[PDB]
Amino acid sequence: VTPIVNPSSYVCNVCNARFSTMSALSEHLRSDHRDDASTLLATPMINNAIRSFLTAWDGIRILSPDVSSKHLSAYLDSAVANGPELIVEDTGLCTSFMLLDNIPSAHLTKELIGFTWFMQMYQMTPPLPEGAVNRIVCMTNWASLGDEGRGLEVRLPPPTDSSVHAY
Amino acid sequence: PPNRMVYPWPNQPLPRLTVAPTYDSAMSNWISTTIAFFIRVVNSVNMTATVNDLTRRTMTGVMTAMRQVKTMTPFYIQHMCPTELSVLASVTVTPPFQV
Amino acid sequence: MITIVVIPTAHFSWTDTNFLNSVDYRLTSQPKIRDRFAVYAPGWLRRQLDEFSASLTASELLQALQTIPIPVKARCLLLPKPKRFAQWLLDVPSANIWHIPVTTLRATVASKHPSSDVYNYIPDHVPPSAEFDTVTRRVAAGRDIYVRSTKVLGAPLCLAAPAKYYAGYLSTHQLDGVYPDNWAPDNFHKREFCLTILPSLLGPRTFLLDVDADRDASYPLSVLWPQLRVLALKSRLLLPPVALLRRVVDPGLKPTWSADSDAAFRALRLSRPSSASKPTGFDFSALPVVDIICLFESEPDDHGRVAPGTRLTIHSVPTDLLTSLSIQEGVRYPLRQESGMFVPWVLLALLMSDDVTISGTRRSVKLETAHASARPFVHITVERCASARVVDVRGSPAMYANAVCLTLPKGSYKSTIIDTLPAMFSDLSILEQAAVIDSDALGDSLRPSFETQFLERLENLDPKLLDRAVASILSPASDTSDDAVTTVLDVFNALYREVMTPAQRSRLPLLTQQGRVLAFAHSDYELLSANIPIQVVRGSIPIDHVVNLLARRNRVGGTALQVLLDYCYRTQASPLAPTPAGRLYKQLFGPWLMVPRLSDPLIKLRLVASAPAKVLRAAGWTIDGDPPLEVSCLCAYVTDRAMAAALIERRLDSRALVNVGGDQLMFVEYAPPLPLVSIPRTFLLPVTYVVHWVSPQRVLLNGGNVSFTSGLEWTFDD
Amino acid sequence: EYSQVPDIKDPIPPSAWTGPIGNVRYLLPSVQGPARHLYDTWRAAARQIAQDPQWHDPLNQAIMRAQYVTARGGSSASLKFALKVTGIVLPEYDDSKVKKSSKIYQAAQIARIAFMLLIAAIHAEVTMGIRNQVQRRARSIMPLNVIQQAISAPHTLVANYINKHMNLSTTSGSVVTDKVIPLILYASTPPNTVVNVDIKACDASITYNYFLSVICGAMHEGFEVGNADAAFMGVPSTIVSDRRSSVAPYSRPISGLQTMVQHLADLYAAGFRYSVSDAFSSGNKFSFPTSTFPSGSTATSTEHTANNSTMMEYFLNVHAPSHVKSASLKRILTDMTIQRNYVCQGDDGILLLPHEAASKISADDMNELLTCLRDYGQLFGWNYDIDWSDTAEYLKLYALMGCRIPNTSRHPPVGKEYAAPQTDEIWPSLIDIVIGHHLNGVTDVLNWREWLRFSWAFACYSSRGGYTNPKGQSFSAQYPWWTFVYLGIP
Amino acid sequence: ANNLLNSTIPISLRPTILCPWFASSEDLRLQQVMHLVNISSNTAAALPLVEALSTLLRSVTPLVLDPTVLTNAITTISESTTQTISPISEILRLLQPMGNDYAAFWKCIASWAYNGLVTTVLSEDAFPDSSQSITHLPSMWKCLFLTL
Amino acid sequence: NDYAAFWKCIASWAYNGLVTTVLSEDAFPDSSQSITHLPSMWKCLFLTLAGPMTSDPHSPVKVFMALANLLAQPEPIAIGVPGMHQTTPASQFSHPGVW
Amino acid sequence: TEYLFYDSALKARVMKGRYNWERLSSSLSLNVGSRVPSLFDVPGKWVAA
RNA sequence: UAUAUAUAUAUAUAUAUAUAUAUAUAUAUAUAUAUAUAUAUAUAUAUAUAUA
RNA sequence: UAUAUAUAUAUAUAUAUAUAUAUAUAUAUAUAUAUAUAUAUAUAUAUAUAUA
Ligand SMILES: [Zn+2]
Repeated sequence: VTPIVNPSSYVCNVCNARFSTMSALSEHLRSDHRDDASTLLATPMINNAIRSFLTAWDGIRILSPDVSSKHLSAYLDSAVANGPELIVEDTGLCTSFMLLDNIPSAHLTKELIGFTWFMQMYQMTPPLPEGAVNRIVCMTNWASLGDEGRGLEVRLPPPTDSSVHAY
Repeated sequence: PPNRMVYPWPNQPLPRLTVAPTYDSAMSNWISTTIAFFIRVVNSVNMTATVNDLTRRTMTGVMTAMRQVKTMTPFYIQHMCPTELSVLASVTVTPPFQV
Repeated sequence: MITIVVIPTAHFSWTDTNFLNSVDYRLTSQPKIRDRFAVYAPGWLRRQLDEFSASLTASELLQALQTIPIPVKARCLLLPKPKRFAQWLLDVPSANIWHIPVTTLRATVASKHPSSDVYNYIPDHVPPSAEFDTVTRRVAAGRDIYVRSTKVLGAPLCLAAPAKYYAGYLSTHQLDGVYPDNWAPDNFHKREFCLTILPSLLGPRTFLLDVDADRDASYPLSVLWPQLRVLALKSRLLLPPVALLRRVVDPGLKPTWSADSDAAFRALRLSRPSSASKPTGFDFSALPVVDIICLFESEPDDHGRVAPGTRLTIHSVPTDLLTSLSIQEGVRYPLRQESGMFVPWVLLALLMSDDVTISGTRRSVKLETAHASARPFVHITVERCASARVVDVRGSPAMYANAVCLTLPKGSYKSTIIDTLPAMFSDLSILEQAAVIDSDALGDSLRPSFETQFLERLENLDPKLLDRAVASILSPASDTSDDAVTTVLDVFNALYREVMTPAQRSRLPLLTQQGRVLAFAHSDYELLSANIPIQVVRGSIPIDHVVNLLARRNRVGGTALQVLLDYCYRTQASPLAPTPAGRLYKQLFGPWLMVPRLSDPLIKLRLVASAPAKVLRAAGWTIDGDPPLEVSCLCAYVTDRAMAAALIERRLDSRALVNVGGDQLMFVEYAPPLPLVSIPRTFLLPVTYVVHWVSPQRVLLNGGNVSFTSGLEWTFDD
Repeated sequence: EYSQVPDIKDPIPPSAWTGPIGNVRYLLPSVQGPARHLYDTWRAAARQIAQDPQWHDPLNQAIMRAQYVTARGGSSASLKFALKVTGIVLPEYDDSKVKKSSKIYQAAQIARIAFMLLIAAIHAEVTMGIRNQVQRRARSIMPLNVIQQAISAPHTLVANYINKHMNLSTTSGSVVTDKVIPLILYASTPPNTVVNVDIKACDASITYNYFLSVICGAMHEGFEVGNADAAFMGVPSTIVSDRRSSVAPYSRPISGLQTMVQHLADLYAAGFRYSVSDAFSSGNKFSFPTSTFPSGSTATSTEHTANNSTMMEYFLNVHAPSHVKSASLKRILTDMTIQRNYVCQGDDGILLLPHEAASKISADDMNELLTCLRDYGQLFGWNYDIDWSDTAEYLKLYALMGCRIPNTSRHPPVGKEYAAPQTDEIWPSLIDIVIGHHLNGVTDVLNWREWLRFSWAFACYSSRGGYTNPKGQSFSAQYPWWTFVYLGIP
Repeated sequence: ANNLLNSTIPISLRPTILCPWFASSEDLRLQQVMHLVNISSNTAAALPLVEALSTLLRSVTPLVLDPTVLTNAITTISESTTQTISPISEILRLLQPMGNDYAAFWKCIASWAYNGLVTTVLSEDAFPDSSQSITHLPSMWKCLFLTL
Repeated sequence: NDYAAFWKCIASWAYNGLVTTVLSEDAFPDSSQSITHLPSMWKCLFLTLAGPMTSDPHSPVKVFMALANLLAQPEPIAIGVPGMHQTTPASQFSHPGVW
Repeated sequence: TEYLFYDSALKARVMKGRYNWERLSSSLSLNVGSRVPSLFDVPGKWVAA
């Protein structure tokens, strides 16, 4: 039967090391498992080559100017017979920034009762974030509506995360 | 200059009524003079010393016949072909590129 | 009545009961929905297009067809030759509706050279000295037309007169082809929508359906697709298939006025409650598939928040795979297994899909499934079905029932599909593991394995040269780096040519002459260099194999020999466009996945071939009973006994060359190769099969090896 | 014979190709070497073929279709199966007493059908035959079916243009075979140095992994210049997916010529599938595929002669000067070109050196030259089988110092080929055998007086014959000797 | 269309139309230059342009090429049959209709539209050999054709 | 058809301003056609005869322009309406401003 | 013939030529029965072969 | 005092079944209108046969 | 030309069949609302058991 609950921890095959996150396990496999100089060709230098290749992998980029270089393309008569997609119309909210709930407010039930009031208690969606700490972030077309859109967007996580990948 | 095209031959606007072969177009003039020149060549002394006159009489004959054919092409070049180019220049995927 | 012009996609099912289903089967889910559509698209028009396809440019063809009204009320009335035709106006005098003189008629009867006079001055007569558009212009008038040739376009073509005049003037098949048109008409009805394969002027009430897939290359009008698409694009007339399900049409996704949250939209709920006792108890050639958009997410941050994540489009995954696994939309399933690998069902979805792209753009990506990427995905959610249509499978990637070989790069997940999938059922006979041929089998056969021998030769080289080669292969920008890699390639080529080829050639019957073989290879060259008569399909999977094999550490080589072998095979492989391996998987396993959806039990079959007892005894075999022995070559499945028996009377024109050794290793060979399309599409075959005696107790002692020939005959079994 | 595959010493790396165009891949501009030369040559020829109103002339179209039909033929059974398989009910004319396997018979069946419906049948089995030889292995005859022969038309056309417009087909126009006689005589004269070359097995060495893929790509690209929607020989234009750009893939129409290439490349990559049914052996028919080119008749000479010329030209102008050592050799190797220094036909070829001034080239340089050529052929898997003996071997003719040498052993007085277990002929045919036999003894210069005497004796025996009904009567006859005088015997 | 196919529009309210279908010459000039940058400047670039235009020209034209009247007017010339050379045969051996329906003529016309990119030249083979004399009739005819 | 067209015209008279009968578009000759093309000439004859029966106020102009179109070449008059030409299809004129 | 005469122009050409030929050969009285090479007989030659 | 399990009661949500009301679709029956086909009768026209 | 017969076409009438539309009745399906029952989940109360 298909699983429905994520693993509580992740396991490497031989090191018996258990990890709370698969990312941590991934790094352990990425680094610690891969020195192992024991064969006729398991040299340290190739281990570095493999290690570099592992770190350098990214196969889900929209733009890839590195590999697009030297893509000499010949002019074709039929190719230019498409026309650009000019008509794109949106019925959603003309906005590109989102208010966030970066730190949720605590649910007090024994002491400090009444200091907090969630609109959910009245079955209402609040018009503003009601977290302990609220941030403004850039998430293009977060309220878009009507059709698919251009297909490339900018989405930044709250500053509690790295957000490095955007740059 | 934009929206203009150059043309190796002289040209005219499209005729009004029905067409017909003519003999004053530039090309027709070029043909006639060319034939006339070669006929003069055939009768030059250089040919007479070596070419039997009967054959020479024949050769000038056939050249004469060519000069008298009522072809339509010279008229078409001067009057109708430019229109076809002018229209098609707006159709080809690549606009004309002239010097 | 809004009209939607439709251009079929790559593997559009045509013999379907309803053309509508191949468009998007969701439209058939509700009676309230299916009642809103008309179809038209008549067969006679289809045949005409098939013929004229080779004689008109796209622009001309579009220009000619675009003016035709929806129900074609006109007919083309072929006239017989004047000598024949003239007699008609006197056989029935009132039929001389043009009142051609009797004198002229019998003058024609007398003349050695009957002239066109009988045709002359007849209104709307089309001589052979005419063109396609001449017909089409008259078609817009709705009245019937009189013609003097069969090659006409736009209207059904039927005889004007009884067949007696056209006989002799035309031949049997020609005289046959006009019969449906002789009584052509059928009514067309005024529902909300009407689909059509006939093009039309795009406008406020006419729309072009966009499915986001390649056209049917064989369909004659696919050439019109660019011009039509661009014209629709410049006026915003494309319709995504989902728009059809809404109560009112609009081009767009996520509209304001509709949440698009209804059972009709959910393509995963495939249901089949109705029945008609039809011979197709199931048509195992028609397969419903879906294109889905799935959201992938990584671990949350230290405060429970999560990154925006990414959504990808998976193409043409068979729907029954998801349904049988109880997959549901809007559910965030866990993506990663205990050991960090993907959960099996996701891998199956990827393997049987055609392509994976970024949701928005049209860039195809090869997905990684190892510990390479940082912040790796741990959760997956299917969001919506971009399209959901049935597709024809019969004989598409592979052609022969005998066997087929699929080539994949090293490191593919073939083990999962061949083991986990049948194991996930393990109740219905899918295949025999003894029949599937692992690509590594022959390499494992040599007493020192081919890998060991390659390693042993390889180490003789200087280590630095090897190190330089490996780094160059990994580093994409390292163009050629001739010295290091070429040296290794020479060793590889020399060894492979030396040892692998004869060993491969020594296994010829094992690859093909069994019941039904499914085989894997690292390159087509592995077979061509050995002259093995088996179809080879150059497949590809939408996952990065290089990184994948970089995680397999328990091997003879320390993960470095593997990449070397991988590069060598890829270099060895012939340059050609490879196909998605999912299509082949769909052809093989697809039909089986629909088994649990069935309502009635299956019925087994086979095509046993006889064996005279004389040759067996002559070969020293000890056998009881006189009746000739028979051997099951291949078993099949149906569910309607009636039509199944009705189809069992065909005599296959393919002999069997049975061969069996004393060790009871049994082999079969079809002198005329048995093609899959010859199998009636109501049948169902196992992925692999092993030939065997139908009654092993008949034999009492295996003599020497035996060979014989016999015919083939489908038969029931109990 | 067909168990051989060429060994390439420097295969084209997979990274040297562009994205697929449905089946074919174009060659990256950055790639150089002989392959680049081959690619450009075929591409240029394809361009010239592309725009050519010589075709679409209805008369010319008739010539091509008519060229495909002969009294012989084969693979008819495969044809009937494949089309019957696809639901196509072909006509039959058995009462008209004509062999089904004749290429004529299958052609008649096809006449009515729309061509595109037949496309699935091109991937069908091909029968084979064998013709024995006097001084070598037996030859092979591999007749394609009419449909396959039609599809391969672009390959032939481009090859013809390459031949007729580069080195004037090196005598492959075959107008009168005697044009090679003065050629070899001149080539064997003292002032000239000549080298005999020939591909070891051109039929077995031409293949898809290296050669045909390049040609298919070049032809497909070379046809790009032309109306994308222009049917050719009933093959309409179609839509194909272009994947050269990973960021902007799409689909565009392609002309019928390109569609032919798309299928043709598919067939070549799949490899030919032959079916052997030898009668001399007992109950052992089977089928197995191979990359060996059919090469059953003169229709193959065009392709091999084109590739032969191309590789030789690149070797002379590029590879050799960059690689040879002797300065004198470089001096003489330059100022040399195929159009006036090299001829060929299929595998066979002749190379003659420019007249060394009142002198001859050092055998040392010759050895250096010949060695480098062997390596050059080894690069892409051609065994060149060259030799240097100051004689002329071309199309089985031998010349020594400008004197022709008839190799009589190749025409044995008693020997005659028979490719079947039965002679299957009737008595009067022996006369024609005698006439043909006598002429060889004249073509080859034998002792004319004694040869004539022997010939008449042969005629006398042949002059008489008889026959018997399968059950009934016998019959007999014989000619008066004056017949043979009329037939051409003095 | 050079004022052919004259047409006009109705006169009524058209509230919310939008037809973004136009650009300045500078845009066109820029695109044309860009198009010229993305090609191999050898014949490979020019050929599709000339071929396409030539096909369009031949597609729509009232002119029809037919040499029957010329030959009919030539073969009617009387000459002695006792001579060893008949220049009529020499002429008719030339002017050989290659069956291509004179693609060269349309090819030359099309080339004018792109004269700034490609030039049509007379083929080298179609020249009289420099070793000949004026009395060599085939040479003289060749020179005549070149002049014309 | 019982000449229904004829009766429709008469009926439309009593309801003009609510519905107007017009000469069917297909009835006009091609404006590029010449007067010599006899079927075109007869079409103009029919149009001229039937003109007054229609309720369309622009029928007089349309009838006139039809003949003017066929006489474009032999009778090149100047039309003082910007944006129009003697070769313009007759059925297009309509609005009074372009009389 | 159908395979040979894929189009119609060739068939029209041959038929016209044959009709004119026999008409001329008989009327001009050159001779009758002259087996002149013509395309209509090419299929006949094929059949005989 | 808290947690967990089991039983019973009450409240809320979801699914299924049954009843009633309203809307939509389909099928069947009856009535009316329109169209098409076939048969019969009458009238008119045309063709053919026979008689004068 | 006239009479009689037969065939075909057109018009009108009558009958029969089929199709489409509208009305009325009945049945079934789907959706929505309300009521009742059962199941599952969650909360609260009470009882019993076990643990702390
Ligand atoms: Zn570990």
